[PDB]
Amino acid sequence: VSPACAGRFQSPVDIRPQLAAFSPALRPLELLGFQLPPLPELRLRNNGHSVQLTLPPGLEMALGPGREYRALQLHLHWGAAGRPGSEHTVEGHRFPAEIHVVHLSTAFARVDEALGRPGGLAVLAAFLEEGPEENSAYEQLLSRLEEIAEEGSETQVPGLDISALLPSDFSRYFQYEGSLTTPPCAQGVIWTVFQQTVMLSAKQLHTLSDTLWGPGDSRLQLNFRATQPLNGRVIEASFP
Amino acid sequence: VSPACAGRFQSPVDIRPQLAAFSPALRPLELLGFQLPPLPELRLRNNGHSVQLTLPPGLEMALGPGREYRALQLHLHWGAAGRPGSEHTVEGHRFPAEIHVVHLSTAFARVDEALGRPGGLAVLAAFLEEGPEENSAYEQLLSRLEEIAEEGSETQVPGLDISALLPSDFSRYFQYEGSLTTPPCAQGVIWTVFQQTVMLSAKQLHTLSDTLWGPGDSRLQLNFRATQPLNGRVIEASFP
Ligand SMILES: COC(=O)c1ccc(SCCc2ccccc2)c(S(N)(=O)=O)c1
Ligand SMILES: COC(=O)c1ccc(SCCc2ccccc2)c(S(N)(=O)=O)c1
Ligand SMILES: [Zn+2]
Ligand SMILES: [Zn+2]
Repeated sequence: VSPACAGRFQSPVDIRPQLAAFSPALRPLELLGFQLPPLPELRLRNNGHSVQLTLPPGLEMALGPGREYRALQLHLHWGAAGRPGSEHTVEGHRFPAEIHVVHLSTAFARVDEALGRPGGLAVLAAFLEEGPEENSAYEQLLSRLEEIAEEGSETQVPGLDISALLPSDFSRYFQYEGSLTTPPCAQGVIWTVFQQTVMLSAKQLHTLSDTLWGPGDSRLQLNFRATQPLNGRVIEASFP
Repeated sequence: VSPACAGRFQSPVDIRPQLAAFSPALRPLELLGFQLPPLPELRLRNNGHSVQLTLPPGLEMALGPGREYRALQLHLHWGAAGRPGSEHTVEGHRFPAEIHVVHLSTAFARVDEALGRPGGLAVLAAFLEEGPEENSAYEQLLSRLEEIAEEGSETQVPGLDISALLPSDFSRYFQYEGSLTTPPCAQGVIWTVFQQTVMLSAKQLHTLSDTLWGPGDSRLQLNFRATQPLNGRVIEASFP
């Protein structure tokens, strides 16, 4: 029963853009090394809570000058047939799905030293919505979900352009301080939520929500935490 | 002799208010437990680089919701007769002196763990200027310098209200991330520089700069580092 999961400053949150603070010090995010060669392959796992892709060393992310991170992994949150499952909401709207790319501050060698430390971990988050076309970067992961239908299963996938899983607009985002959304829910996590969304086909969103199985003989669906109150935190925005 | 002194994100810096970014998310500083009783006494020490007062446990400081610190020590930077010695400057203007109250994040149990980690240490900085009245708060410290004029000397002083050494409006400050201004010049220090100043008499300012002796047979004077480039860092302001 991680006591951190009862902290005052938890994630995810409902983003109310009218209450967000415009902060012009929030510059465009910068990503280096995200365009991977096909080999070595990466490991894609059904962990019973999400599908998680382990990322290789060398993916560097900066929130700004002096604010440097390395990417660890990415995973997804999703709903069910006719039910949205983003973690974050905007003005109470929940989107079909959400991607999280979790990073470690370059000041720490291990996750366990960064847990609960200010700015020790940073998450990049983007909503997934339905578009008309099959998203080619997503297809490389989604086309392998059948291989990992079973809880605790994994498979290897070719490296891909990891930045193609995210929006092209890196300028416009909300940022706030919060927590991991799974035990141990440690605080001090810098959350960056893109304004622009990513487009998947209806078929892709259905593959995501209908393929994977979780604890027991239950479908892995609706794997989002309820929104947590801001409790006086102010969400910042990189635009007015 | 410490290559970190040549890092990219060093302190101090020149503040250019018109180029600061206003972020309404920067709330008034909260400083609790700073009104110390006369007992126990505190160590005041000439360390040959500054005069330093050791602070007891219980001085709690927050830069924002869930971003808490405990004060460790305070020290000063000053010039010489008719020469200002602040560390920060404002549009190129050097103030007569500067006070620094150094704090440790509650997320770290030791200073050595915090050095080089983002937001591990936070310093509150205020400019000291010349005014016509004698300053009662500062007198408690200045009146005791004669006793510690020898490099390496120390004395015990009565408890004092540390918060009385600071400016009037805790809602009005600049903020950026930089470094210690002495070796090891570690990065990831959050600097908060009050917009308003504190006034000492000309006599008090003279007492500060003229009583203490440093390494060799030289005066302890002009104990400030040269200003360092922002290198892309944007200074934030808590007010438009
Ligand atoms: C239902 O969602 C998940 O399965 C999930 C898994 C991991 C993580 S991050 C953990 C980083 C970590 C922590 C401890 C040890 C080693 C790695 C998150 S999140 N949304 O970013 O908080 C969700
Ligand atoms: C010439 O100036 C100084 O004497 C001076 C001394 C200490 C400090 S902070 C040290 C924090 C610390 C470091 C290591 C171990 C334990 C405490 C600073 S400053 N201006 O805050 O960078 C100036
Ligand atoms: Zn997540
Ligand atoms: Zn100092």
